Amino acid sequence: GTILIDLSPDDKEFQSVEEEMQSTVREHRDGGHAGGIFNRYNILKIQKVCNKKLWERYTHRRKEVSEENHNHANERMLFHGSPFVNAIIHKGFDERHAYIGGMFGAGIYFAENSSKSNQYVYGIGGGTGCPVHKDRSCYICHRQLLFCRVTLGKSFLQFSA
Amino acid sequence: MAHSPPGHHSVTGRPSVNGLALAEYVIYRGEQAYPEYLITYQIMRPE
Ligand SMILES: O=c1cc(-c2ccc(Br)cc2)oc2ccccc12
Ligand SMILES: [Zn+2]
Repeated sequence: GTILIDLSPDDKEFQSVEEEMQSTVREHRDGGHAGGIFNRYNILKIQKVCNKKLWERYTHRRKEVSEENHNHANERMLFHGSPFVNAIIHKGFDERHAYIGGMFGAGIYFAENSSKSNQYVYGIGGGTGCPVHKDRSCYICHRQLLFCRVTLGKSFLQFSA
Repeated sequence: MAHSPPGHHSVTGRPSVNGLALAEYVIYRGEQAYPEYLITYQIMRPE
């Protein structure tokens, strides 16, 4: 049931999503090893992901969380980068999309920094980089990230390096 | 997939060394996220 609707670059929704992407780039401690060396992106396309069943699944859980947390879903917009991006948009997030070895246990990980999610686009550690050139810092190949609506509810705070 | 710590719905990883880093978050049920925008891009070589 998924359809993708292109946003025009003139559209203010395009512009605000692009600004969140660009403005949350930072330098990483691997010096670019996983995700490449860059200070900004060339944005080629932004598309709205529409799937009624997946949206209703999300809003249903959101309501449950909110009723467990004094009517506060604690909803954020966050980035996700994944080799499985094409299955996520058609079938939704599930346990197949979890970072089993992540530092907070087996769950599905999201970032405020777009450049952190960019490190997982070709796999954990950036995998072997782009399929065409095997280059984790490929400047040619087109990458995709998700900008996702995420219900955190009552979040457990873990201080960490 | 693991479970949220008892009484919580997610985990927040607060950056605690690198003062430039923003937070990262984990959810333990797929239904707590909706993939709203698909962004196609290239990273750009610094000049
Ligand atoms: O965007 C993310 C994707 C993933 C991710 C995606 C797929 C797989 Br397999 C493993 C990790 O991990 C992250 C870890 C911290 C912050 C963000 C991310
Ligand atoms: Zn390439």
